[PDB]
Amino acid sequence: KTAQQLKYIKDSIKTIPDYPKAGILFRDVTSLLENPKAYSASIELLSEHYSESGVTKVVGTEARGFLFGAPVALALGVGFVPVRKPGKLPRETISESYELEYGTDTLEIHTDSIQPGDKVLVVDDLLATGGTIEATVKLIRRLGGEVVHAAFIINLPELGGEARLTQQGIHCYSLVSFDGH
Amino acid sequence: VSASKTAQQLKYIKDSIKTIPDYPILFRDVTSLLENPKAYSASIELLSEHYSESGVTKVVGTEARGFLFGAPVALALGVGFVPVRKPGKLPRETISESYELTDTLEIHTDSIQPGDKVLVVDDLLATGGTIEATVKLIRRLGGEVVHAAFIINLPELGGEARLTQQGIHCYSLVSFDG
Ligand code: NA
Ligand code: NA
Repeated sequence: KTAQQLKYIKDSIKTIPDYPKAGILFRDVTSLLENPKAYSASIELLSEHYSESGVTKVVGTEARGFLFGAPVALALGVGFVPVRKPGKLPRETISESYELEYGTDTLEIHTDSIQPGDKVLVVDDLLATGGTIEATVKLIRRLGGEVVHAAFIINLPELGGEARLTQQGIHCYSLVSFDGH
Repeated sequence: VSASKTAQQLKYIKDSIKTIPDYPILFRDVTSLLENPKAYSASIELLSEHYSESGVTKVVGTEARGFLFGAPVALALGVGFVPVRKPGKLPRETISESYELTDTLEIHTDSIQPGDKVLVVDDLLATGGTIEATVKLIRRLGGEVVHAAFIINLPELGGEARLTQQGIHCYSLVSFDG
């Protein structure tokens, strides 16, 4: 059943060749979002895996992360805290930076939404280089949150996200894995 | 369901949404609802009970706060969730529509199909420009939308009337005065 749900999940994700630019494969989770079965099972499986873990908040990073972290928060019956692109959160924020191809950008979190003692699970769609999750984890930790787990629908191991998270004291968990080739 | 439990839940949902002066306008901040598990599950439970008889086959939410309410409702109804996004983020074939500030929204063309009864779900009806565009995207692909659903309605900004003279039933959990 679990093994079968995973294959059903993996086949609902479409692979787009030469996106964004040529010789690059893109895994489109939106084909999963429109398959009611695959989408519920993905949230069931992420929830169940963290039932025994004592999580008090889930953090998801804008925007595809919203689609997995928020339903996981709902299933665990805990609060959801969003990490956002700059200038969207209205209350007091802190900021972290992360690298893009051509520059740098920032993520923000509300300072009142995390505090000492919170046990935080990060949920996201995609572990690629891991730069956004690294920035997200530093946000959570600067506010005294404890983060040991990050959960992903898709893992791209050839980009070495996993070991970069391990270096930062995060154990990663993922549903499916895809090759870069 | 009891109409008086319902009224109690709606009040608790309204009391958990915080208010911010002169950001960005009176800013109504839905992030306080998001971090309150009881207010948040209750807002999803309410929206989705409202539409469980309606024969919905798809839920559409707009990036990014729309994702936070539209996807859980999709999940609660057992139907597909379809995101309407900012430019350049959707990977398959898209069509595009314009709304003012001006910018575009996009949706995958293979995700709406004629026959679809689509509920749009969003966090907040302000001026209603995103929703106008989102309905056009859907209608152009042969979907029926008659139904748009909101946590928060801000009528003084005029959203509700702008939706009417486009074909659309508005439903909001709560509203506030400007
Ligand atoms: Na804090
Ligand atoms: Na179509």
